Amino acid sequence: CPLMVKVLDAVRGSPAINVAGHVFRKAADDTWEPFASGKTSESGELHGLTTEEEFVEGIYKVEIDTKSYWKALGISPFHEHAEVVFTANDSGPRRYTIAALLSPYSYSTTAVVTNP
Amino acid sequence: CPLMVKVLDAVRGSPAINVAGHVFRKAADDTWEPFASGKTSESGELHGLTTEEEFVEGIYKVEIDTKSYWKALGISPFHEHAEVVFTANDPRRYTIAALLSPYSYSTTAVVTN
Amino acid sequence: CPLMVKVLDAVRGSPAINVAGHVFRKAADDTWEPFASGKTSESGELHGLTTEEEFVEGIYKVEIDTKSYWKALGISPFHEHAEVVFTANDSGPRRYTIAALLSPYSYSTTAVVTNP
Amino acid sequence: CPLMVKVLDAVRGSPAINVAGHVFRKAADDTWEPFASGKTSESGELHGLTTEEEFVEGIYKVEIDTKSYWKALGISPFHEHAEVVFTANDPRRYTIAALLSPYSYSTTAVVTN
Ligand SMILES: [Mg+2]
Ligand SMILES: [Mg+2]
Ligand SMILES: [Mg+2]
Ligand SMILES: [Mg+2]
Repeated sequence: CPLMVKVLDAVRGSPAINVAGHVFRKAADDTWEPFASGKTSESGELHGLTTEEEFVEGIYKVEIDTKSYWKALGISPFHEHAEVVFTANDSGPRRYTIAALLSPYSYSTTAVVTNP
Repeated sequence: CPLMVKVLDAVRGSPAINVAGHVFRKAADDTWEPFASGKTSESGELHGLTTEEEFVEGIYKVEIDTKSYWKALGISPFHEHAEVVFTANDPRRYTIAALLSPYSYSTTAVVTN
Repeated sequence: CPLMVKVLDAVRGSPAINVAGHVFRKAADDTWEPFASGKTSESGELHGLTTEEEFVEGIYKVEIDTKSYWKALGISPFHEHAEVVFTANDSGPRRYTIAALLSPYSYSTTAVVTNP
Repeated sequence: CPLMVKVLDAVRGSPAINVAGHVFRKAADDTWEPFASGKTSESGELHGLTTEEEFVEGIYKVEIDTKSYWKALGISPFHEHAEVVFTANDPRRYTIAALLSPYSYSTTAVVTN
């Protein structure tokens, strides 16, 4: 799949399981249209969000519901979510892994971009 | 000022200077209304964004224009921007720190009294 | 394998390929004894460093030669290396993934620890 | 002072207070010789570690006792400590920033003139 999301929990040293992720694509009228969504697996991965044919050029937003994740663990975190906004496939189709590392008051996000 | 932003450059090991940051407050219709903005200083800071009286409880978004920063340095970046969305909750000072790399960023909140 | 190392390059958005990694284990006389070493693959992973039987309890150090990595890319980085020091298998055998995210003047390291 | 250390806590969103930090300088026989140490302040900083005259070129190691910090908070940590090893190279001020989580840490150098 050309778009995968991987989420890790920096407090427990584990995948972040059952984290909701929502993908949006910017429309011609500048609004965020829903594109795909899912939940992280026991491996912290969100697989199968899209296909090569559907994942056209565009500006995409991945919104990870980190607040609900921490709250279910008893923690009141700082952020409402972690959101990653990027232009995709501008120079041809690529494969994107969005990795997020979560702490209650901090997160990091990194992209690994590869050419199929 | 109850809200400060500090931006660092992980490639050059320096403050990220002249980066635009925009602050928005969520409105009743769930749209983002402009609240404050500025350009980071020589020390990578956005100062004077708001006041105690203005910075009431609510959901705020800080957008840092990282793409224009990397484009100025001649380095191809991944993100359009770095976004930090949080609820302000009543004394608390909020420092939003952002550490920038072309294909990665981290953001941390230091909330003090 | 109970000990894997994964290294990512935050400048290029890619695995960090051909990075040397050296593992040491603290000896009874408090010195760092060599334990294993290797180089990251095209996937940025260092596989096969040890075995379940050999990876006993102890204090381990993973030293990743980040300086040579950046230098070969034309960059003079801040750090001599990234080194991760931890107690392993204190409550029974575990599987450890040491992930490192590299920038010229910054690195992050995270451990994902799982129970087989 | 040409060398400052700042430590932040990513779980509580605060400076990491009362964290011990030790600075070592590599000796000719490749051993680590103690150079300076302290405990972080209320603001998470180690100040006054060295002077311009003392802080000559060489390889330095900063060891932050993160394990004792997390143990004080009652949180099981992964690392024995956070270690930052670097060559000081001739005006430059070095700020070593460390962002701590129980199973993760990041360190960044801000080098300014
Ligand atoms: Mg085109
Ligand atoms: Mg209230
Ligand atoms: Mg025992
Ligand atoms: Mg010289």
